[PDB]
Amino acid sequence: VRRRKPAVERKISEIREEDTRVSLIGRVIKVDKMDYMFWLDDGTGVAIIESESDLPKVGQVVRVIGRIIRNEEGIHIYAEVIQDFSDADLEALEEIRELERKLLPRLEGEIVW
Amino acid sequence: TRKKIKDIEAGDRFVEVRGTIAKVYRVLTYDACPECKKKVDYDEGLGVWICPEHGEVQPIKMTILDFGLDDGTGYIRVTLFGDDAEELLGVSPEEIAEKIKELEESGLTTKEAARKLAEDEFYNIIGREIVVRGNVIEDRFLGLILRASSWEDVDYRREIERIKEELEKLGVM
Amino acid sequence: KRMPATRLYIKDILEGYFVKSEGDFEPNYLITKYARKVYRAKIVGTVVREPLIAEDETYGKFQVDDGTGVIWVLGFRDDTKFAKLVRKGDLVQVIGKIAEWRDDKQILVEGVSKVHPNMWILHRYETLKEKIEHIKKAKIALEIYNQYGITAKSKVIAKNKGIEEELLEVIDELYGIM
DNA sequence: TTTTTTTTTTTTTT
Ligand SMILES: [Ca+2]
Ligand SMILES: [Ca+2]
Ligand SMILES: [Ca+2]
Ligand SMILES: [Ca+2]
Ligand SMILES: [Ca+2]
Ligand SMILES: [Zn+2]
Repeated sequence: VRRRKPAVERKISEIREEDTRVSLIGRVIKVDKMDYMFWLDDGTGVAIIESESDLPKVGQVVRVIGRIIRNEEGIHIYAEVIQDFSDADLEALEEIRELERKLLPRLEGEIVW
Repeated sequence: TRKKIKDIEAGDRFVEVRGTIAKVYRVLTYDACPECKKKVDYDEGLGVWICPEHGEVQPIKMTILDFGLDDGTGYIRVTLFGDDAEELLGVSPEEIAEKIKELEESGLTTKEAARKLAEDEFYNIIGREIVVRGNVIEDRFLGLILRASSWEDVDYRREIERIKEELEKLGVM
Repeated sequence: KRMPATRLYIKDILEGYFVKSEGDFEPNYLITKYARKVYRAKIVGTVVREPLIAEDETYGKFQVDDGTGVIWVLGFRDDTKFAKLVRKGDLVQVIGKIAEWRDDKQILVEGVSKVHPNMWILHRYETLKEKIEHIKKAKIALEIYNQYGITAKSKVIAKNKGIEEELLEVIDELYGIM
């Protein structure tokens, strides 16, 4: 039963070898309309996002959910979902990511039946 | 003043509740007096619209929206009127009146047509997070009904700050 | 009475224990690993696949991913309309009843609507706050249950510590299931 | 400040 693996939230610089589906959030810096690819910069790195149909605009803040593709040319993301994150408070998002990282493992470990 | 639905009582005044639209009971329009906003009666003998308080008046279409709201701690019925209801529904009262007329012509009463239009056309509004402000009246069988004076979109930064305050009380920050 | 919709991670729903009420009018509910009795679920995630509408329009379904898990959301008969509202990629908030089919928990759509990215952030903040609040209360209630069980004395002690009487029953029920 | 008055429940899926 190959159930859909939830998209693992990561930073471009923190992508792991074992990751197969990721959620990245960044700003578009370059769009290639002929090869349907775009360059996403999150502050921690730049990822080449291969899109099938939806191409964002340059300078737009977007959230990408995609599968990681590992080849001889490097690591590119085959985009599945591209959402407009232009009015998103990334400062608040970063703060909640740190809170979950710290508190979630402690909450699970509090179970003493 | 921000109050959780679990803390709401009958007769509550100026309560602010942030929650999710959970159910749509009825969507309908009625002819109202432009001054007192009360239901006007059409006199077939004189061909005019009569308001019990202001007499012969030019009627305006008033929208009524009855729905439910959930905040995670409780559930409350909500009613919006006119411009507030039209703003949330995104449809003009004249267009709603036309749809109610079509349903009534098919053999439905005003009550039946209002429930049907809410389920068939305004079901898209369900699942939306909003902030409602109003007074709580207690219906003898329907329970607590929040008569919302206004509604507005959620200010996410304001809400996040409230949650941070609660986290500080729990010893997180 | 209409019990509240609990804001939860999809993982907490998936790992829970579904309870099918034997009565034809009793609502079904779920008990999470943290002893939380849940009648309705309130989740925020992304629609990952283009909805599935049966040709005969008997059912409509769509998939929601929140980062902690993936769940199916179902609408039957005319309720198929809910699935038609969404599209692949939409960031949405879903409210509905928890259901279990083929030992896989799912959500019977009561409402689904597109949300702003800041709503997803607010959802995560609220979900974590509620989780911490509940765990701390359930930890104290578990100590009361292990010492006294479900007695008239333990119910008085639970009320004094801000714990609902229902919480002790949930712990007992979870112990019976496990 | 308003119209009209009966709350909520299950089960159905290639
Ligand atoms: Ca794409
Ligand atoms: Ca009062
Ligand atoms: Ca108004
Ligand atoms: Ca107003
Ligand atoms: Ca329904
Ligand atoms: Zn008048």
